[PDB]
Amino acid sequence: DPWQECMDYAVTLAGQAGEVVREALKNEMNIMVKSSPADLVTATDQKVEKMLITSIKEKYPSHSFIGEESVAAGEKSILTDNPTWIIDPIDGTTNFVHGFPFVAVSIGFVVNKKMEFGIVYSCLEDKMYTGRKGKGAFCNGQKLQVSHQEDITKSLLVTELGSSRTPETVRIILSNIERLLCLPIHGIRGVGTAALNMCLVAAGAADAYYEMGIHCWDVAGAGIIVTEAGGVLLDVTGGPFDLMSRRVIASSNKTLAERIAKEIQIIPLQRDDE
Amino acid sequence: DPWQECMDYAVTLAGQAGEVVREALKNEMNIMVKSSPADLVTATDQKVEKMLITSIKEKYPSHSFIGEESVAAGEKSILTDNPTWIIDPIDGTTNFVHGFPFVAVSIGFVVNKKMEFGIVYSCLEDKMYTGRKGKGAFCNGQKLQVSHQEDITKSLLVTELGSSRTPETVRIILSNIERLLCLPIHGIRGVGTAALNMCLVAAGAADAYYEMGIHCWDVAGAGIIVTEAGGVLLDVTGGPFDLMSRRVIASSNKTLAERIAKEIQIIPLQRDDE
Ligand SMILES: [Mg+2]
Ligand SMILES: [Mg+2]
Ligand SMILES: [Mg+2]
Ligand SMILES: [Mg+2]
Ligand SMILES: [Mg+2]
Ligand SMILES: [Mg+2]
Repeated sequence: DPWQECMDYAVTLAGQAGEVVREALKNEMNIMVKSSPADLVTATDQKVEKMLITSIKEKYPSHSFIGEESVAAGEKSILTDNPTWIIDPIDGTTNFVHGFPFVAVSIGFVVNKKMEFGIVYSCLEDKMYTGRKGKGAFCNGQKLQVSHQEDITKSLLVTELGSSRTPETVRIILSNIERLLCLPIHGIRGVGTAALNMCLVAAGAADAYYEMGIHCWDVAGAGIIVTEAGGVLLDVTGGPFDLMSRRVIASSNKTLAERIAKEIQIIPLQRDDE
Repeated sequence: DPWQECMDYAVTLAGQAGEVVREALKNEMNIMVKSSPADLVTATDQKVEKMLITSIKEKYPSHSFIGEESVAAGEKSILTDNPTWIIDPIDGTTNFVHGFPFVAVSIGFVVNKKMEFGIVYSCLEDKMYTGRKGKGAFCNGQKLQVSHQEDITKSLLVTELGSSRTPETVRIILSNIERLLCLPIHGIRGVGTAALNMCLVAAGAADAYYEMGIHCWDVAGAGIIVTEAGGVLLDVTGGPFDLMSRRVIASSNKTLAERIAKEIQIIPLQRDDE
């Protein structure tokens, strides 16, 4: 089972990356700015990504890579049918900078443009989330299952305010939150990382997650965990989920997903493939 | 040391209450609503409260009690100088109903209308947060310390959307978030409970917490944990913290607290002592 060997190797690697992250948390940081004042990167993000990609590439030199900080350093963000590793070295950089205890290493493996396996390591909780097509979803060995609430007025939803600080954009995000909150729903949550918000849905701790402004690396590892736990992915348009589209609804079921799509106003964004 | 004997006993009872909450997560729930369609209560909330008060009262029958569900049943919430136990049997009922893993038992002990000790047990995490005036703040025996960021534009703030579903109320809460978000700040977080949001600030995982709409039982146990970890409490008016006012800023430092107070709009609220 070649993909299982890939996965086993990558789980070990994610563990090693999380040790690096924990040690760095206790040292002084170099906090740099990317696309907005709220879009942060540290030297640890960059170091961990280099560690991960150079290791995996050395072992699997014919595979392809899409990494967040690699793309920031000029690599192209193209998804082909070739086995592709989609890496977020630190999902929740802002959390890392503050010691907010939801910081993930995320690794997605994609073949024929379909998610095959995903690894999301919650570094500060020591929780290893895994999933693989046809194999189940787990947290530290415990099988994961989504909840089953088809009534949005009894749902607990998850989302984030995003790194944008452009007033028009922030206004639509908050207007989407206002619309949903007043349907009414039970509440909105978030822990400040897309991967771990999705893992909370996978585990049955909330009913659905949505966000616009994410990238393929934020969601590729957690997407298969959600679906192997029994959930569904959709685009915010109602159509099929598209990994390169910057948009996601990750839901325990289709009824909830389709309803959320109906209430959300779409923001404009640069696709990861343009 | 009389109050230490009170505290040691109450930590044992908090542990017992947390085991009751964890066993209830398993079984069917009776979900009732209180002050709004999103203000939930279960039989477990009511059970735990009665367990706590009957037990503490037998040991300390001259002391006073203020409990969330007792007040909901018609009891008064009068704070006198008499040693007073202020109890939130389950802080985060919505989280409890959904399995969102931040659910707390909160006990505050107040003497001469001053916080003396506080106990906040994170049930699903097995994290016992404690604090006593002149003794320090701890999580499972490890001393807590707030972080030190005096620049709000580099801050991570914590808050919640509230249980109100009244449009005019939700509009101000979201406007306050918009104002803060665009200062700009690094982000807003929350885990869906006042007491655990405050314990995250105590532990240095976020820079400050604010909310309007809370009650004395939401904050009495965590308040002393925040101040013994080196933080400060303030009213949103900039004045001293008032436990019965339905308003709180719990901050690592005074500079951030005062800036938050300057930026947000107050919502009118029925006091706990009116
Ligand atoms: Mg980033
Ligand atoms: Mg990242
Ligand atoms: Mg990310
Ligand atoms: Mg309540
Ligand atoms: Mg409560
Ligand atoms: Mg409460």
